[PDB]
Amino acid sequence: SHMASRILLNNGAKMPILGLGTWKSPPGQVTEAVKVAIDVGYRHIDCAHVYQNENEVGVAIQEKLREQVVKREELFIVSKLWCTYHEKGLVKGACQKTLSDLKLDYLDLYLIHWPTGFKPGKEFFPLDESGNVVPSDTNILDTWAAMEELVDEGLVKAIGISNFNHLQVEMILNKPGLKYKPAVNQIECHPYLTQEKLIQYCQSKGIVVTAYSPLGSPDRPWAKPEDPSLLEDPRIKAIAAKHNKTTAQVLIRFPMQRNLVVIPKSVTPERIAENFKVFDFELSSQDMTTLLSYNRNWRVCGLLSCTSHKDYPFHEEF
Ligand SMILES: NC(=O)c1ccc[n+]([C@@H]2O[C@H](COP(=O)([O-])OP(=O)(O)OC[C@H]3O[C@@H](n4cnc5c(N)ncnc54)[C@H](OP(=O)(O)O)[C@@H]3O)[C@@H](O)[C@H]2O)c1
Repeated sequence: SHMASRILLNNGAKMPILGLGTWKSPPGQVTEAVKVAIDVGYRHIDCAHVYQNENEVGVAIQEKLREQVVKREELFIVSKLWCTYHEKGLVKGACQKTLSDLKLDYLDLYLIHWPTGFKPGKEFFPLDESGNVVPSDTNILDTWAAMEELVDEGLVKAIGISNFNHLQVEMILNKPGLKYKPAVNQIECHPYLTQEKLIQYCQSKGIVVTAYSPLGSPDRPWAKPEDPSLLEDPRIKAIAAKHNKTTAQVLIRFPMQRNLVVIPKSVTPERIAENFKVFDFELSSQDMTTLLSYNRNWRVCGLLSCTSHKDYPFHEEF
């Protein structure tokens, strides 16, 4: 369908363009979700410590390696450093906890989950008595140097960023003494948040973009009935019908044809399989431009408790 399965990163490794998301996947369902995903062809799993389910994801990965369904070199496992671990002295241990939970001896890609650092401690969103999230004084550049050390210690094959705006990406690219460029910027992207400006910037610098919440995250905890719904949008349903595909399949193919990686989440076996069957059809340029036209700058993930943080990413236009 004029679509290779992997994209070349600026560390020389290849990354599968379709992966399985795991945010909100219940711990009692995610082991089977990941097992099914690997069985039906997925080779990329998107994880994070803050999702609280890496142990269970790891059970699935380990079982499929033990069964010899896949080899480790064929898998591309991604995780993310949470905001309460941006300190120099905490990054390695945070990575190692993720490795130990996923039962891996390296990650293919490790991302700074958000540009905002928070006060270390047990709470993922540490609060002051008035409800503000308590920042860390550690900046993007020192956290990046700590990520570079993980490459040099063999814990991770690639490092990258997530939810960084273009000026924050530029700050790393301009970092004095930069050793490794970010390989990936993982950002929200779908027809209601099309991200043309940030995508063009990242791609022009050789940074691969991964699109998260490609279906509009209908299970996001803060969903409201009046919010727009990609899966129910009749205009998108019409494009899907024309191609004899589901709306979800169109929503997954869309970023693929923009040279993006995409990570739809499901714990439903039939949908996991459905969502992978997107290498057998092509959207026209006209379809692509039509889908782009639906942009309304609508965000699933606004990190709304952190809008005063000095490194909050979404005040900038892009
Ligand atoms: N870097 C970040 O800050 C960040 C932020 C958000 C997301 N992410 C990553 O991106 C992943 C994907 O985003 P997301 O979880 O927000 O949402 P999403 O992938 O846009 O949507 C997931 C929802 O769609 C449903 N669904 C999946 N396939 C479907 C299909 N074929 N037909 C109908 N409904 C379908 C799922 O239901 P069932 O599971 O019940 O089948 C679930 O409710 C996350 O899981 C996470 O890995 C990263």
